[PDB]
Amino acid sequence: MSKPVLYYDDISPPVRGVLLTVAALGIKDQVELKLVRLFEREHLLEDFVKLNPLHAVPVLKHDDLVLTDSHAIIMYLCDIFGQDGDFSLKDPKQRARVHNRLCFNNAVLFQRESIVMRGLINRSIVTLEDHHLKPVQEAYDCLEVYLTNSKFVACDQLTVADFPIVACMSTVGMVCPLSTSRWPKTAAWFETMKQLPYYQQANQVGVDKLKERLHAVMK
Amino acid sequence: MSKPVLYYDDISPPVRGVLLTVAALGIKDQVELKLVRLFEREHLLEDFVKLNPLHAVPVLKHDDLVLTDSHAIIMYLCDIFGQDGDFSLKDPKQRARVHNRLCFNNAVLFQRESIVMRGLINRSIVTLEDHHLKPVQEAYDCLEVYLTNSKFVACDQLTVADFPIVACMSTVGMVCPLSTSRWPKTAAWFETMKQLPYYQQANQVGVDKLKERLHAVMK
Ligand SMILES: N[C@@H](CCC(=O)N[C@@H](CS)C(=O)NCC(=O)O)C(=O)O
Ligand SMILES: N[C@@H](CCC(=O)N[C@@H](CS)C(=O)NCC(=O)O)C(=O)O
Ligand SMILES: [Ca+2]
Ligand SMILES: [Ca+2]
Ligand SMILES: [Ca+2]
Ligand SMILES: [Ca+2]
Ligand SMILES: [Ca+2]
Ligand SMILES: [Ca+2]
Repeated sequence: MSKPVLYYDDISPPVRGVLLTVAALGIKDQVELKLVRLFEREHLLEDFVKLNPLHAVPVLKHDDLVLTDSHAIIMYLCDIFGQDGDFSLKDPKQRARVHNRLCFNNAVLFQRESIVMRGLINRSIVTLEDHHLKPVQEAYDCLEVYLTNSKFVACDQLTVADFPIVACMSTVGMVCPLSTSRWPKTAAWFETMKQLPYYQQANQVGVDKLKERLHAVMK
Repeated sequence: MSKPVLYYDDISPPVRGVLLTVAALGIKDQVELKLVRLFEREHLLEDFVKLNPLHAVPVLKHDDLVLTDSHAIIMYLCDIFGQDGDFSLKDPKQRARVHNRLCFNNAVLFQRESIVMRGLINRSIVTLEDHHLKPVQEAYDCLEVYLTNSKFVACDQLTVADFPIVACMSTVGMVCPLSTSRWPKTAAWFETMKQLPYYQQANQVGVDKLKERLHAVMK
């Protein structure tokens, strides 16, 4: 009927969490994309600020519904496209387990990694020291606990909560790489996620673009 | 049958978002409380760290389900206690609208206000300057847009998304008060929230405790 429109830039880990979800749900053909290029300041145009006063990506518009957080976009796409499949959130406890880990990404992992990555990119951080990376390492410690108790981040099956987290892990991993000695379950989970058939197009392309910008700033 | 247990300290805005939700849903007698006192470091005890490696409140345990983010706790309590009432999230678009504003609180308003409040309390900030408060004021600007387009934060009815946001607004308002000239819709919404019959017990008690600690540090 009516197709959701995803406003996006794939250098963003929040955006790539959604792109991974879209591919995993098999709904690439049901979700139209609209590029909003951050480095060219397209997120500050009047139309986009009216759509989202946070002037941030991703945004999903579906009819008159406007969602302005990747984690809300992901749960909504699950509800309307994934009810009868491997990513279903119909059961209340399963939905809460998944939402719990989405909150972990939004409020812990993404918050802490974004501080480091933005600071490096805007040159306010010119040398990474121990204090810069401790909050990220503490988030890795929590993730390692979760992946000791279940095979994937929210339960023993892959869920949509694995996607925002791997989008963040593949971003801050550029500056804070996983040690297999320190975080063995997280390192093995990360390698497993990288083997998903849609990982290259939905996540690695944007990671590669970010890595190029980081190398230039840091040289 | 089996009662959820809420691990809590009401000086915390995330906790008070849940306490407001519990009162609004009429389920105070269905949710057992377990005090975890932050100032006495009870959140660092081995049992609690095993329950939640983030060593933070609130936590909800319901049978074997352990939720470790106020926003996930609130949506879960809606699903299992509020399906047939004024706070229902059964409709997918309504659920997404509410979740969208929960994400705003968790990832924007709470993140920005907590930085300021924690910094004042640990004395790392000894004088509030313009740069300290600009991110909070930008969050107020977004809230004002939301409350121009709907009567409450997520739609024209009160929802559970109003509760985490008012818990934060009543905390950082101590140092960054709302101007009725700058944010008229937000100021009127805030006064309306303060008139809810459960606001005093569920939120003001904890705000009062925090205000006392702030005054002492800042004198
Ligand atoms: N919690 C939000 C975070 C969104 C966000 O911060 N997006 C960034 C890119 S990673 C952005 O568009 N920033 C633009 C700006 O800050 O002006 C989500 O998960 O969608
Ligand atoms: N996103 C979390 C935030 C929880 C949080 O940060 N709680 C604080 C109190 S406001 C805490 O318990 N901090 C203890 C610590 O940082 O060790 C939620 O909404 O539940
Ligand atoms: Ca198309
Ligand atoms: Ca161009
Ligand atoms: Ca225009
Ligand atoms: Ca009781
Ligand atoms: Ca005591
Ligand atoms: Ca013990």
